[PDB]
Amino acid sequence: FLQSDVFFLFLLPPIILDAGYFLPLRS
Repeated sequence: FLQSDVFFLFLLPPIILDAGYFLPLRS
């Protein structure tokens, strides 16, 4: 597929890090 930004899933999955941004550092 190709629609979910693409650039995001490109470099790295913004699941955990992009989850809380700062929360992931203490999740």
